[PDB]
Amino acid sequence: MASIHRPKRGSLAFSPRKRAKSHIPRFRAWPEATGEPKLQSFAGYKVGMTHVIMVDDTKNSLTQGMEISVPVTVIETPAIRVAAIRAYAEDSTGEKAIAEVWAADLDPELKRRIPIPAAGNQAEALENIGKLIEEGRVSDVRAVIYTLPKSLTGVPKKVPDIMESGISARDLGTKFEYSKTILGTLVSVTDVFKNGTLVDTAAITIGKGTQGPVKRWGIQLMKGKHSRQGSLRQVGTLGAFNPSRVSWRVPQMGQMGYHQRTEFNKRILKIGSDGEEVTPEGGFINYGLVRGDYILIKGSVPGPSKRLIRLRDPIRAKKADLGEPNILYISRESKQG
Amino acid sequence: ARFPEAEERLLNKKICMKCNARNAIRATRCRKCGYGTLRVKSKE
Amino acid sequence: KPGSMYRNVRQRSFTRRKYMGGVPGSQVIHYDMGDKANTSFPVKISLIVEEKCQIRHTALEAARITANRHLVADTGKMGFYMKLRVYPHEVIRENKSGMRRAFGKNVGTAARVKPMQKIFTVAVEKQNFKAAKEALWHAGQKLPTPCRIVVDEGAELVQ
Amino acid sequence: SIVYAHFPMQVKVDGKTLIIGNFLGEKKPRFAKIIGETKVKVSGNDVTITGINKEDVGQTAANIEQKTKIKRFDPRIFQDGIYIVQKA
Amino acid sequence: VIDAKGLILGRLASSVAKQLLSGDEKVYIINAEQAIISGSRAATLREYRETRERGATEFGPYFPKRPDRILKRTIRGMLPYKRARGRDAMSRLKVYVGVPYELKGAETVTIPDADMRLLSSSRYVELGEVSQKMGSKF
Amino acid sequence: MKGMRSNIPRALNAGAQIACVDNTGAKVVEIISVKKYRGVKNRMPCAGIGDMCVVSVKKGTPEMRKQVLLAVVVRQKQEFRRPDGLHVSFEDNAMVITDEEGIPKGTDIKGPVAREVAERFPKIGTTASIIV
RNA sequence: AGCUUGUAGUCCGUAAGGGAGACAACCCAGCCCGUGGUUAAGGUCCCCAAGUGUCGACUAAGUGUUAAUACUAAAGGGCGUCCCAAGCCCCAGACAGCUGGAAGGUUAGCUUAGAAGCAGCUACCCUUCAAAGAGUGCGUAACAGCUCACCAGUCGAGGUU
RNA sequence: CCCUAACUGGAGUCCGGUGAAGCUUACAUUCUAGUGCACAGUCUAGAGACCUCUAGGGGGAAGUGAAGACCCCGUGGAGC
RNA sequence: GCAGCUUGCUACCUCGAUGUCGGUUCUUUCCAUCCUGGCCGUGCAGCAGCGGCCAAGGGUGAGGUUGUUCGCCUAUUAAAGGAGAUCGUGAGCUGGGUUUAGACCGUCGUGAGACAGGUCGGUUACUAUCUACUAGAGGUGCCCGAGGUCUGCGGGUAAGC
RNA sequence: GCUCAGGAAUAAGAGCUGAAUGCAUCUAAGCUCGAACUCUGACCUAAAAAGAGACCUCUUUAAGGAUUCCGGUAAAAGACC
Ligand SMILES: [Mg+2]
Ligand SMILES: [Mg+2]
Ligand SMILES: [Mg+2]
Ligand SMILES: [Mg+2]
Ligand SMILES: [Zn+2]
Repeated sequence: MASIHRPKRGSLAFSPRKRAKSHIPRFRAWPEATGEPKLQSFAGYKVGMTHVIMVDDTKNSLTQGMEISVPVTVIETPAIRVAAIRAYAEDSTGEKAIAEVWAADLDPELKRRIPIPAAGNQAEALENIGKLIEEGRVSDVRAVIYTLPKSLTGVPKKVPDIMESGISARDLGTKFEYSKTILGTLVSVTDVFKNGTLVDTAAITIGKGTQGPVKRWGIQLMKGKHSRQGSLRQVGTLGAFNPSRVSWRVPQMGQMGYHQRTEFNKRILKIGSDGEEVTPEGGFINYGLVRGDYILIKGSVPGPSKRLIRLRDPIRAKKADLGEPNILYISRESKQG
Repeated sequence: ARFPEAEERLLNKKICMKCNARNAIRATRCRKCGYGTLRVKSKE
Repeated sequence: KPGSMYRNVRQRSFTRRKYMGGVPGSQVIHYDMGDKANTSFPVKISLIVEEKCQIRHTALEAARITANRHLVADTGKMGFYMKLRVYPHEVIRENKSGMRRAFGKNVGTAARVKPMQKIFTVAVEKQNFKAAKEALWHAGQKLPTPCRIVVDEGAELVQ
Repeated sequence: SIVYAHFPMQVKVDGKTLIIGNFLGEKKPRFAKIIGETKVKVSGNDVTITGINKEDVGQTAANIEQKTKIKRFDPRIFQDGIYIVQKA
Repeated sequence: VIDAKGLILGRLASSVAKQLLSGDEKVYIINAEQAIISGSRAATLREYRETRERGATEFGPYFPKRPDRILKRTIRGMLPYKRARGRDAMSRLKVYVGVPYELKGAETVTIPDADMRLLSSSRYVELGEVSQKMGSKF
Repeated sequence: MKGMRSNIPRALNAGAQIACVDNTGAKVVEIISVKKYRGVKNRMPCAGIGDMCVVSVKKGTPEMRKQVLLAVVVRQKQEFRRPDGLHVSFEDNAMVITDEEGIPKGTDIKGPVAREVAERFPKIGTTASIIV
């Protein structure tokens, strides 16, 4: 039979397609440290989109030296608190948590997520970790941070979000010293990312609920005379005669949306401090207006408004150091009508 | 350009007449299939 | 038809000319080669068979042609005396309905053999023995059975 | 020994590698590894390779010869690179 | 405990399987990553690659990658693991990569049969090499 | 070919009839195929501004009629955006009979043509009079 | 052709039980019930009862680990490896190398200028010395040397068909 | 049709009331190869499998409906 | 000699029914390689060819006639490869052809009728019991009681060509 | 709007060292390179991994969980925030 070849419908690199087990994106891989100690991640909340007019400066690009319009996503980033230090041990069966020390001072609203740890061992526990590193058992150190969404207004929740980050250094002793220095303090977004650099974004995407094969995998409808015979948006065949089973690679209906996704090489265009420079007339739709400091990201970002966005320094970047963008105009038109 | 060393180490070898594998000079047997007859790499 | 269609000996012989009909002729023209009038070759080697089978006449003709060419090219026109031995007396029939009255009709002729039975024989001098072996080895390549070469007379001379 | 027709070659020892620059109109220079302590010296159109390990020097020479082979033309008309005039 | 330092794989597995089935205390195989598998390099690699990529995703054979998992699977085949006797036997076997901390300094014994000294030639590979060729970090 | 600063949707579709706007001697043409387009299953070939495509003459002088030729699109009714942010559109599609390189057989072009074909094919730019 | 049609014996049909992975007709066995004992076919690393059994060799391919069998690949080749026999040269000295020699004449007959040992008749081109050639090849209009065949000094034990 | 998208009303999804029929030797959470009247969920050897429930389209149960309408046979019929 | 992808041969299964040809949709397997990756030879200057070896990751399209498979033709294209899955796929679709009952043309027959020749017309049934798969939940098992943050035995991928 | 490599081990193949067979030889041991293939690295999922996990905190007539109530970044019912 003279068959006409067609690429497979949809991608099997994301299966099974089920609801994310949490509302907070989790990072599986941390980059390699190539500089002084610092955190490798940050968190914020998505607001909406605008566009800016910036003098093009991408090297070797066609549109170099002339004005362009770019879509940007505005992200609110109130300062985070470093609440704990965690130590990991390496063996045959991979890393294993072996110690944690919490900060003495914490926010009273953290009681909504977990009961507040009490100030027991602080100096003795830290020196315990130091002795462990001194006897060459500890391999790496990670920091535990949370957000403080009570300062914002467009986000209804008042309970913090807890997650683990990574410190970037060239030695375990340096990581431990830096973690001791920064433990139990507030870290601003400027201390993590420099303006003009690239980042990686993770977030839970918008949920569409249960969807059929056509909208879930993008299969073809029924064409022509077949479009009015009873099956229009159903799949053609569920399999062959043999094997006598339906393969897992056949398109079917189920959950669509609310998965975890990652975007690569998004550029940071502006680190702001005052919210009046991005707020349109009438505020953003369904959000309100910006009150704290923010950040502008070139392009789009996964997830809807009022969703938590995690950021980490690039893991597969190609291009060399880019530079500070030259923003000329930031659109503050009404998003409404 | 015909030079002594280049021709010495480039086109001074025998060729199997069945699988086209190149062999040494003082040989009578393809090292990979054992065919009896070997010709010589074509000159100019 | 293919060679293996008529090569096994499973059924009785079928050779009486006066009962069957319409047997096609043969291609092999002469059964003696080279210097027939000479009788003073001290070495007499021959090609023998290792298994019972049937040889078509076309295979015998091809083997004879190739041996003739090799021997004449190397030994010389007067330096040998080749002689084929087995003549094709059998008859081959090919059905041509289905199995309804499946009895066949004559299509060719074949020569049955027996294990260790001589087929060819070449006589040469002492200086052309290797050429004789070289010639007899190609002839057995066209033949439908495994074949070995035996030096019958003058074994002490060559060996 | 070195041979070339039109494009002069810059054989330069640097670190544990031998860099071949401008080979048949080449912008990306090729790299040949040096095995062991096999000290090599470049002098005009010839290369001498010293050492105390026989397999080591042999493999170093083999790498240098194999890196500089032009693999899309005819050996009759193109004959360039480094060739061994005498084994170890 | 049994030290798998330089022992034939099938010989070791057969002895351990039989003396598990006889009924006793549990057994421990340590250093189960330099056990020997006699045979040429290419043939061993080819057979293990074909064993690895053979199943169907929902219900096909899931051949393990880790070295101690491979040794356990090899012993699992010389044993009626579907019956009650076999399941009880499988409950008393523990193969470790390297040396676990609790079995540190423990008294060892060996199977005198399965010895690489009892091999004619030098045509063999070690189990960790096949484990790393199959893509396992151990 | 050389990249364009702007982004052009592929509006016209294989089977479309365009009104050629030069003085070569043809009025209407029929897009047969598009140069440098692979495609996928069931998808008709499509062409946009600055795309060289083979056509057929449907209305014109008897000598030119029934001839397979090459031509490019100079205008299209489907909108496309400038580099600095703006959308441009026309009232009607148009095409000019040319050669493989880009020399138009006609020495006179009627009406405006998009500036992007003027940059991609300089000859069309020079032969035109008004560019928008 | 696990096709069709004969014939002798024995079977399945109508035949348990034991062994072959399962197996109508293949091997042991033709069978009333209960208990003890020894064997047949077949097996004895584990699954699985009983040998990680003994003696002498072979295979390096996971080849093989498959009585019969409707279930198991051929011609041809192998300076792969293990054996037998037959010839030939041989420590006063065989083979592979180290060496040079291959000098007398010739530049062989050759019309093209030239196929001058290597297009095309011939013959050992030396009376003579290991060698000396009508002679393969890098070279080669022709050659030419470099030198093929072919012997000679040289090592120092088996070599070769 | 390229190439599909949004929307409207009736069903469906969820809740209350009412309330049937048709396949059914038994068991049954399966998948691969072999074997077997040569097209096995049940035999042989492996591989997998914690149980219950809801929604969904129909891969398989050589799915169900039915003593084949095609071919042959019957010293069976009818019409012409 | 291999394959069983064309046509034959046989009559082992199915006549108290295993729903035919082609196309459409969707998934997968083989390599005996059309393009993409790597090599070898050439009577390979370069460009481009010719022949062979490894390699099945990705790609292999749009249209005119015809029911067609097959095949011819057109303009592109890196190329527009061939086969298997009950000649994959009718409890998914279609009904163009073949295969009922009606009628016409030609040829046979004395005639009823026939064609293995052509042409026009001609109903596509079912509420899913079991299993498989796609997603969503409730339990029980491990466990001091609860919460949080992680590791990673394993599974998937083309995520790029 | 984004959509990479780099590395390890290899196939055909190209070499080094090297004897049986004094020499020579890519192979008989041994070694070095070598593909859109394989593995690793990115990415999605994953303590119901029966070897059924690690660490920390809060508290054992409490911590904490559910139902009622006002809602939506979620939603066929459940679940989730
Ligand atoms: Mg009987
Ligand atoms: Mg029986
Ligand atoms: Mg009768
Ligand atoms: Mg069906
Ligand atoms: Zn060869």
